[PDB]
Amino acid sequence: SKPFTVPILTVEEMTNSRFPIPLEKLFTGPSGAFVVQPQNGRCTTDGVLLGTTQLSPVNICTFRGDVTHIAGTHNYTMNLASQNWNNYDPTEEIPAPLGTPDFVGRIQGMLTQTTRGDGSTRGHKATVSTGDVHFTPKLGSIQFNTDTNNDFETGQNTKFTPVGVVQDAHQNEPQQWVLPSYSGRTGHNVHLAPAVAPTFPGEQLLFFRSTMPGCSGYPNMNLDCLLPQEWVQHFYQEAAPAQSDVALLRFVNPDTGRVLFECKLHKSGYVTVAHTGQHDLVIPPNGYFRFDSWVNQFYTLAPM
Amino acid sequence: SKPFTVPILTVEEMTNSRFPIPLEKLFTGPSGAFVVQPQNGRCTTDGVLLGTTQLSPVNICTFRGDVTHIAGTHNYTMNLASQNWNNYDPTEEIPAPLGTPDFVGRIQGMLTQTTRGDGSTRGHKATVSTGDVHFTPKLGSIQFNTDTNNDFETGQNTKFTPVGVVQDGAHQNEPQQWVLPSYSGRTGHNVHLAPAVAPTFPGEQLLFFRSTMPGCSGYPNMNLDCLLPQEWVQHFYQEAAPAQSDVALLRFVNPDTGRVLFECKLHKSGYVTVAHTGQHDLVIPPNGYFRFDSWVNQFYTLAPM
Ligand SMILES: C[C@@H]1O[C@@H](O[C@@H]2[C@@H](O[C@H]3O[C@H](CO)[C@H](O)[C@H](O)[C@H]3O)[C@@H](O)[C@@H](CO)O[C@@H]2O)[C@@H](O)[C@H](O)[C@@H]1O
Ligand SMILES: C[C@@H]1O[C@@H](O[C@@H]2[C@@H](O[C@H]3O[C@H](CO)[C@H](O)[C@H](O)[C@H]3O)[C@@H](O)[C@@H](CO)O[C@@H]2O)[C@@H](O)[C@H](O)[C@@H]1O
Repeated sequence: SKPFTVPILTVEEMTNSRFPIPLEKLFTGPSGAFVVQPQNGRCTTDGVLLGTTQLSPVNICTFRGDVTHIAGTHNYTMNLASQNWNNYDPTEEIPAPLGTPDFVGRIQGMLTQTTRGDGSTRGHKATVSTGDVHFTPKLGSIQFNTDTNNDFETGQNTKFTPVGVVQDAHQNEPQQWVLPSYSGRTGHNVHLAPAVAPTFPGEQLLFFRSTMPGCSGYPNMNLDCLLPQEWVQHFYQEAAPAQSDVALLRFVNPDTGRVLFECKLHKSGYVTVAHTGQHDLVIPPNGYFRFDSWVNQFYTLAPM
Repeated sequence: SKPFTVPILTVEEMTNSRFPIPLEKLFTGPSGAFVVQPQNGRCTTDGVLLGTTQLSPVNICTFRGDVTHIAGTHNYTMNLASQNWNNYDPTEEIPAPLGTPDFVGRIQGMLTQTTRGDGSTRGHKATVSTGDVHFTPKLGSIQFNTDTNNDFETGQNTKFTPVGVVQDGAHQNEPQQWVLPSYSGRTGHNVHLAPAVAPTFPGEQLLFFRSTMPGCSGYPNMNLDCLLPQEWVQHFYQEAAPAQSDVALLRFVNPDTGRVLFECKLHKSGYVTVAHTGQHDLVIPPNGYFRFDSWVNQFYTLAPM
């Protein structure tokens, strides 16, 4: 039976699975005051993708499709295509197109477009507000606010590349743990990856944390994912069968050979540590995770 | 001795190692008429990174540092930090900071900045022209043209996120993906490059992993070919499997029929060749993937592609 493994990449060598930016650090904190239900970076240890999770680190929070100008505004409606430009299908049993942002906030980036005939191209700063009434990606359309009211053409391939977040009380947006309504006010979310929470006394989620670029105002730029994108890619390929519900990982300093801490990688795809309170883990930059064994549901971790 | 493998990700499931975008297809063509010497997406099969290649798919063509306004213009000088905000050391024997663009062209994206003190933020459209005299990343500084003349502060962490390429003149004449920038500008010559690559077996051509860069203005050449998917770079770096010869034979397989579409040579020094003459967009099943089959000697003749 094929042995389970995690990548030996260090934290700084890996990518956030909820936004296309590098991981910076490990963070643990209490999460009782909210619902932890991200839809990107969701994958089982035996390699089944969940929620809106797809395999590309650079297609996260991107959109593709065609655009139509909204008269008398600087806004454009995008009718979504799939990430490979064929028709988008709302009957596929996912919450939204794969890689759709999984938090409420205003994401700024650029809309770019190519005219098929002559290869002319154009690019404009654009912002999508995932909390607004027009954010209905599951229905196949979303709205952008842009810096132009006339440059974009109809019936031409258009891409949104995310860059960062904006805010207009400080750090009151984005809300990284609030899911958008993928069908807007017209419906409720469907086929979600489940909420996650520690269930063992003294345990907290371990988050893989990045700082999103801010493009305006005073945004909350903290972004926590449950699994590095490289781990999603790894499990997807390996598809190693899980021999219990909990994989024991040791975080190791490869120079000293010493274990810094141990943690539980849950089969359904998230990590817990034995700690209480908010804490930025102190780790050597060469540190990495090592799978050591499958353990039962009642395994007591050495305290972090 | 640890068995060599390549990832089983399909072409469309992988990332270009020369720009932060998905792979779209496989392309082969003659390359005798130019120098194929990209510096990103360069890695040996036993996992040694070469040129400016680093591990992050999202740090390719990104820059980090602090900026200074150039008075009376919309331009800024960036003093480069390393990708983890450490000092960049120009005496390090690499061509340029890891992830530096390895083509001459105008790259458009956004410059973003956070004021440490109060967490105030700002973001502006910006372009870096890697062929310009002020593009000297090996010296630790580059220049951006931006949409602002006053918003960016000094002494604050500033990041450039690449989006696409622009062209300014003859159509599709820029960027020039096979022309390396002069990393030290007019002040010095490029050093410590990953070697130029070329087929050395009769009837062989390089196999390219191809993407289409977003275009942001004008009529750019948006074709971007890399020698290795970023996921292969990551895979070899981790595995560090010893090469048992200079050439690994790969078969590209249709996992449904189990049938081989073509075979190719993955050279130990990190690039792929196929037996074909002429420009050709490979036609492949979307679920097709590469499979390492054996190390072969220097005299192995590939089946025609
Ligand atoms: C906190 C503040 O965020 C950003 O400023 C925006 C404003 O952006 C506009 O004005 C600013 C400064 O006046 C700047 O000229 C920018 O190019 C321009 O778009 C504006 O959107 C208001 C809304 O009324 O919100 C903020 O004040 C940023 O530019 C600043 O540097 C600063 O971080
Ligand atoms: C081929 C052309 O490329 C882009 O236009 C640019 C120009 O961009 C400027 O003008 C356009 C109006 O066409 C637009 O207002 C844009 O915001 C502005 O920056 C300009 O850079 C010239 C240089 O002289 O080159 C191109 O004409 C694109 O916007 C067009 O749609 C078209 O594809």
